[PDB]
Amino acid sequence: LTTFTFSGLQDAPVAALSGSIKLNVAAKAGKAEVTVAAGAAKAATQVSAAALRKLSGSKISLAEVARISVLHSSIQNYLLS
Amino acid sequence: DRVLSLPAVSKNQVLENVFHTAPKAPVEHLEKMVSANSKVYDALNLQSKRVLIWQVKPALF
Repeated sequence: LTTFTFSGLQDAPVAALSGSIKLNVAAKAGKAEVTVAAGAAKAATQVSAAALRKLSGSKISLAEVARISVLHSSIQNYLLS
Repeated sequence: DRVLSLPAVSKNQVLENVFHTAPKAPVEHLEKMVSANSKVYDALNLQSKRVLIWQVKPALF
């Protein structure tokens, strides 16, 4: 990603689209109470409008752990297919 | 010439014309497909100790 991102709690997803996990947010003025329900568990925390903006401050930057390399595993996946 | 009234085809030539091919065992299909499906189990199960799923679609950590 870039250094500064400009998304979070504005035009956000307000509800889940599947039935496997149930999502509800409580759009208040400053903060928002999320209601997440996945299987037997439920989580209900509170996220500010400035709590999602600090989320993209440190980047995750996922990378693949391959046996030999990502190139080789993509050729071997094609030979397997 | 009593031997010319006997059947000229030998007892050997009956046994090599009647039992011409060694017949296929019933268990030969089991123990050849099981040893070949043990390689389908190994590579493609997700509980095998030597799965291909981590060297074919690597990971994302």
